[PDB]
Amino acid sequence: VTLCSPTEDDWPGMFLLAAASFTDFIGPESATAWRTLVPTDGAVVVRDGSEVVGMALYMDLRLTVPGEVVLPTAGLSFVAVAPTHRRRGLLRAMCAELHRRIADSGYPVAALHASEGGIYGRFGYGPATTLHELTVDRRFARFHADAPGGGLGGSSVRLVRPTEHRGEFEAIYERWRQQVPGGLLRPQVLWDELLAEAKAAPGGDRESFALLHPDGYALYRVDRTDLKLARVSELRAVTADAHCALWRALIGLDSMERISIITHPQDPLPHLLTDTRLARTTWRQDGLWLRIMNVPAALEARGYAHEVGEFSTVLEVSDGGRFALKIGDGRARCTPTDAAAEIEMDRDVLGSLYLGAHRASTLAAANRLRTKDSQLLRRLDAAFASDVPVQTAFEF
Amino acid sequence: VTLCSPTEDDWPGMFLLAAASFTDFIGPESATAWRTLVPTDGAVVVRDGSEVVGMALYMDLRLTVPGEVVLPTAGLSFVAVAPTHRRRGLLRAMCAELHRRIADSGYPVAALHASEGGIYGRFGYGPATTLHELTVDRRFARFHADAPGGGLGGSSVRLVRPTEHRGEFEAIYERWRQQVPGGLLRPQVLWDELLAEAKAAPGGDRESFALLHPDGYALYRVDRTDLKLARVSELRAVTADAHCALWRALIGLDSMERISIITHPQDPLPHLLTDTRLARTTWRQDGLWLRIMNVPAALEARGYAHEVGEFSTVLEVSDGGRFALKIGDGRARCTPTDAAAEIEMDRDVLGSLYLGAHRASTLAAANRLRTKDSQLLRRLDAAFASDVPVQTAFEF
Amino acid sequence: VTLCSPTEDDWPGMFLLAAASFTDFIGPESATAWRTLVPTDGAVVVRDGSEVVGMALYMDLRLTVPGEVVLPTAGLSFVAVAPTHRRRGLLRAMCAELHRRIADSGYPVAALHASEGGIYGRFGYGPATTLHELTVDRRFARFHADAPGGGLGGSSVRLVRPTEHRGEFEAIYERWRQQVPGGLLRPQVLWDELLAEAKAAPGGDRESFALLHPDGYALYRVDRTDLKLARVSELRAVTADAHCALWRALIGLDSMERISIITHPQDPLPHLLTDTRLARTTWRQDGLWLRIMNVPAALEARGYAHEVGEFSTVLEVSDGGRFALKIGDGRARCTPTDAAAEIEMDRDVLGSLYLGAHRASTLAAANRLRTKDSQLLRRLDAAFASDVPVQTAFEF
Amino acid sequence: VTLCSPTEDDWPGMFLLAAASFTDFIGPESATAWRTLVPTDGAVVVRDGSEVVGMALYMDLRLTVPGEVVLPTAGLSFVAVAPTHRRRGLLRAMCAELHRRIADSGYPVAALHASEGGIYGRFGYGPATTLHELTVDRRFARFHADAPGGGLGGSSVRLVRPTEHRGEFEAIYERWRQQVPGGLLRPQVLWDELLAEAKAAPGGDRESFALLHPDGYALYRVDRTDLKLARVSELRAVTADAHCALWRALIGLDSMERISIITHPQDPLPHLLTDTRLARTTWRQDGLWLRIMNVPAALEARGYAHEVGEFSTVLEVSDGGRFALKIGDGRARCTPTDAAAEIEMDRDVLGSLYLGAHRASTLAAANRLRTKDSQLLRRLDAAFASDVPVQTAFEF
Ligand SMILES: NCc1cccc(OCc2ccc(Cl)cc2)c1
Ligand SMILES: NCc1cccc(OCc2ccc(Cl)cc2)c1
Ligand SMILES: NCc1cccc(OCc2ccc(Cl)cc2)c1
Ligand SMILES: NCc1cccc(OCc2ccc(Cl)cc2)c1
Repeated sequence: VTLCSPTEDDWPGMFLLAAASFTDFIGPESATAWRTLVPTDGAVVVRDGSEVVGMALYMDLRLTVPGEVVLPTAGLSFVAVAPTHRRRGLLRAMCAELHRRIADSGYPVAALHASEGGIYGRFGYGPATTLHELTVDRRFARFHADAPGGGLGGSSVRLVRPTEHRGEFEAIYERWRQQVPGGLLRPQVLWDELLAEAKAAPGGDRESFALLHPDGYALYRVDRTDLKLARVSELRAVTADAHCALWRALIGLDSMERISIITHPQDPLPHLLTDTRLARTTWRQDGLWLRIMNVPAALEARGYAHEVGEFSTVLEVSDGGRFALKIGDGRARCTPTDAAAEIEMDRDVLGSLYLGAHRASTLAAANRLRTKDSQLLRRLDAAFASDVPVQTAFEF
Repeated sequence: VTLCSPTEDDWPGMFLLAAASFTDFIGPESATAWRTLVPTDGAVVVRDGSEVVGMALYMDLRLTVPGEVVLPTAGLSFVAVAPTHRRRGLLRAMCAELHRRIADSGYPVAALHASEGGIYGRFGYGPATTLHELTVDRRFARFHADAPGGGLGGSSVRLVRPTEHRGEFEAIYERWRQQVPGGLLRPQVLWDELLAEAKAAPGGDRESFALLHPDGYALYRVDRTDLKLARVSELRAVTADAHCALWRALIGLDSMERISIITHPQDPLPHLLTDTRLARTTWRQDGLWLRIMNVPAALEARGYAHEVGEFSTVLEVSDGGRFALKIGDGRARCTPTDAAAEIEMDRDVLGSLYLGAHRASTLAAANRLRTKDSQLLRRLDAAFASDVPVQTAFEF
Repeated sequence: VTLCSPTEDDWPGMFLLAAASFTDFIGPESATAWRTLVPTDGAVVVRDGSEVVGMALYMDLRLTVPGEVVLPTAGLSFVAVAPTHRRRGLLRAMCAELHRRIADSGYPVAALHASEGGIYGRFGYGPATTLHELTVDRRFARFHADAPGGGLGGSSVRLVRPTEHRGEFEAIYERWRQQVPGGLLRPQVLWDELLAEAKAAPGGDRESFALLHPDGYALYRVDRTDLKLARVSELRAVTADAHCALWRALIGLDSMERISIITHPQDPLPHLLTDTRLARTTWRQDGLWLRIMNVPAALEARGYAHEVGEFSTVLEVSDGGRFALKIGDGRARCTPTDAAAEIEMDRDVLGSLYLGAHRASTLAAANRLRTKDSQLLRRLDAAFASDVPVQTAFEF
Repeated sequence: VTLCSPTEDDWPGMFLLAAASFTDFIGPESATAWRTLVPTDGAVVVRDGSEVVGMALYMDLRLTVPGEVVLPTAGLSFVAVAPTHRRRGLLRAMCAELHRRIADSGYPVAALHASEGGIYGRFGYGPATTLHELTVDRRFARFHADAPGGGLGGSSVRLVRPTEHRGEFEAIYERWRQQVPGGLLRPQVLWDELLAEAKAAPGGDRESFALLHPDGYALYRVDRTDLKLARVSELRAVTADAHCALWRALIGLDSMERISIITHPQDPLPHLLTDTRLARTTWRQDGLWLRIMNVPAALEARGYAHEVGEFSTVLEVSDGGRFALKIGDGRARCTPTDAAAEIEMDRDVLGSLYLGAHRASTLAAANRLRTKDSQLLRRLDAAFASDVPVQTAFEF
């Protein structure tokens, strides 16, 4: 078993392992498009001699963190071990090599979407966003008197064919991803892929439509088997008015019984209706996972809540060093120290705090975060909270 | 149709309307026990002449709010309109009369559990706690290395018959309800009712067992139809160690496939496992609803986050007056003013903010809360947040 | 943690652990009746000091093995570890103590029914009978021209109330259990229990009826929820005519769509119909598990197939000694030797061969049985086969 | 209604009846390939005058029987009566004509797969193999310490694309079918068909993969609707090591919850796991059906168990003659006699005994086999048993 960067000849073998590992495998054509996001030396393979029994790679991404700061992010993807080669340490070896290359290349953070919840914790990835599925029984849904855009006169929303308004979707998404923690820059090849998936497939997905507002869009399709369910694949709204206008249009889909969307826990939709309970939480899961590669670069890069006064502490990450951490006026300074630790946690836990999806108090109650000072806990909770709620951009 | 306080002769008629209105109707014997919590003049009935076509009442409760402050609370319950008398304004008339008596009696807050999500908003009740069902597939569940009580030697938890340890359950619950926002004082008659429901019923619920720790208990029973599901009716833990010790015992129920509990969104259970995803969110609903009866008494009574600096604003409640609100050092002063409003909201919205379950920012994005100052929003969010996560005590 | 024989005072604590461990817990009254089958020193408990955190016991049973030989059998039952005390070696300690007492008392075999398939292998128990559920869609079922009892004139079968023909059921079962491998002697207290379970229970099982023939009976009841399914709890037939006559009567239950029974893989029922496929296998599971306590006493006690010629080999049981085994004229002699082993297997594997339910060839193909001689395999398969197919008597 | 051999002009009409009769109809292209296995005069049609209202044919196959003996076998297939022409005796007439041609041509046995269990018994076909579906919950599956290939170092199994290793699959299958009773020689055109079905179909089956060992292969695909189920279409292992190595690889499919396979009752898979119960029997059905065309040629052709001593009897087949049958040293002689019958049975029953899937004792208990001598029964059971368990090759 030898771990080396993959040659051009290995890609057919890598595509075979992919096809056998990923039931949602996007196909060799789509794989070749995402692969334009993989840098030179961004991929490893394990060869049994000979054939590919293991692979892993990272893509060059840009991730928005609290304070509207954009970090270079290594997005791990296409991770597979052959069913013939389990329990041989191949995933551990591939992750150690990519982490070395990611850290040497200067990335402050790595990120992934997890096939299972029990694998990536031990390599330092913490779940950092929360997927929340809402299903609305739109036959009962009535908008609250307070909800925006209840006035008479033309709708600001249009029903359109996605492929004919690419420019407008691109510009609205660019504005969205720069203002929301969890936002990811979407390159042209991923717009090519998204618009190609919006066509109907024989014996597959039905056609996608769009609802378009100057400051937001929704892409939706009727479910392939449940013909009374519309699934919203993506709703991106830059203003509260755009969000409300798009939901009025979706609740106007009078053919449907139910509208479902994978959104975030702080989605205001329920509060737009006279019955908040009509927006039912039907599913909840970890979304994006983060590994903080450089503790001080990551902690100094993001913005913090202005509402907490200046404080200083000492944070130890279990294998990531010990730092004097001073947070004031929305900014952190994070410098080496050998002074006694006031807070300890594993690296994964810092990833789970980093975008504001998990409270320090909640992690402390599980003993994943350790301090003897409950005032310091309250200050950490307040400082790491995100003013703009964390959202999940798109899977990779 | 006449609305009057019910006489002794009306209770059989009220029990008939109850039996026909509530499929979960607790029965005349249990009804007579809860009724010891109803004060003189705490009940109204509507008579068609003659017979009972409408009823409503409140109980004298004690509700813990952020800062460990206990408020006298009017708990509305036993609310029913006859199926013969819909759309005649009976619920509106009964709620106006009880609200008048509740306000004249000096209660700062009223509370209820809602049969439907669309009814109580218009009478000024806002959903103020969130029920979160977690289902654990305990066959995969392994505790994280960091989780407390992983050491060898005797368990601190005992499997017991609930009826033989009443005193210990009472003392642990009393400690729990005083330290948690949403806590309700549980009177002796409700302990009599709880321990009576823990016996098996022929063709009904199976026997309840308890897991007992010095600082917490869990009551559980096997589901009547799904024999591989244990339902935890109630887990009350005063320390993180008690919470972890009780979950180790519940995951030791090797006969079961699944353990379910109705808990709160900040339950640390997921963080205790190596796979956070095993603790699946299977259901989410409003729990306790609050109506703020006296805005200034309620706002001054609760404690606020110490992490936000002193600030002053003007809050208008749509039919509840306008107040100069100054929040500093964890305390509010809330005094009459005719100065221009900086924040407006309906009374229900204030109930939804009051225990920290809903962010002002989330309600503002739905236009349920209106201000032109985004800094004031951030300050309100931070100040109304609860250090101790809001929990739901018991339905009424 | 101390392991000791249980005192009279411990039984309430043992009944509490039982109630919490066994959803099918038969209740304190029934427990007290089965307990008349437990000998002095047949039970162990583990006390945390104080309270019962572990228990296990054996009953005195009589088990029929091939050749119509009846062995004294220790039937393990009522085995439970408290959910508070998992992963502390309590089951291993309780099984070692009972096995010591069972071996010192002179039992050649122990037996149990397994709550799960992965626990008892490591203590030397092998699955030794196979439960096979057949479901017949009786609306299509027609008897083959060859099937016995197709003649005109009175039926030999009567529909009766079980409690009014106890004597006849007892005598037919006594004849059945002595002629079938897997048969268990059923004592009077277990007839008291069986006839008590045949009454309807409010919100529970419906009434049981019997079909009675001079040489067989069936006990059946309509399923509590599926009102078109009759479940046969027990069919005991001493002759092929009794078996066919009883199935003609069961297929005469014209109210039902389906008849189900838990039987054995060699049940001739399918061959009685013109469409063998109507007798559908809906479920298959291990039934009785055996631990051979004394290899030579067990191997010499049972009869062997007369169709295989005399042969000699050397059998090693992994921690059970090495024996010269000579099988001829349906009889084995099994004597100590230090000569080289020709066959090796763990003790559990010998239990799985002992009643003829599993072929040596099948176990050899899994490498659970090891020999270099394929002729010896064929001879072992032929010699351990049972002329009378193995059946499962009743759970304990 | 006239029964005649079909002309070239009739095939479109035969393809129309096929399309309307067989929901699994393989299509005209595939039909044309299987048709290369039909001899001149191997097909009959019934014409209403005019159009095809009935058809039936046989293919030239080679069937392995106990003793590794290969018989020429007439494989009936493509049997259909028009829904317009039921209850007119068309199937009986078509089967009598083909049976005449099959017997005159010199075939000792005919075979088929039955659409229903109640049709072919009366034409002399007995079910002769048993399909057994095992479903493994691979998330719990752990291999027993005794299981082969538990050592460290390279796997002997490779994940491959089926179409790129045709030669290796062909050679492994050829070795398998010659050593296993029920094996069928697979001609080149059926390899062309098998490899064509391994490609993904739009709105149809997903892509098939292979696991390849020097001495075995498995072909599997993810189920089209249940994305956590892998279905093994075919596993052919010549050694126990190949069988164990392939199952280790299949249980390494970490994306799946369940692996299912249609195998035989003696599959050793359950015995490879620490929990035998994880390999659940989810379905059981007759597989291949046999009609013995020439009793003496069939009885003398197959090998018998060497473990039973020489014996002689007289067997009468109900319309198939009476024979002196002498079985000794694994060989039978079967000669005409008018001596009194000691064993009687219909022709279908002999087909059910012929490959060892059904015991004579089991058929005797249903009175499908009649003798007054229970010693002769035991000898027949032992002699007709197959050392190598009967498997089902492929449907036709
Ligand atoms: N989990 C489905 C999903 C969704 C989107 C992208 C995706 O693969 C990304 C990817 C594929 C191939 C390569 Cl070379 C690099 C990256 C998978
Ligand atoms: N929703 C079920 C439920 C649960 C607990 C109490 C309950 O009724 C409370 C109550 C009943 C009767 C009276 Cl006079 C006063 C109060 C209903
Ligand atoms: N698994 C259900 C079942 C069925 C029959 C008997 C049974 O317990 C047997 C038993 C119970 C109590 C005692 Cl002291 C001794 C033996 C359990
Ligand atoms: N039952 C499905 C199935 C599976 C495989 C073959 C098959 O038809 C075989 C066949 C088809 C056409 C002809 Cl001319 C001859 C033979 C049917």
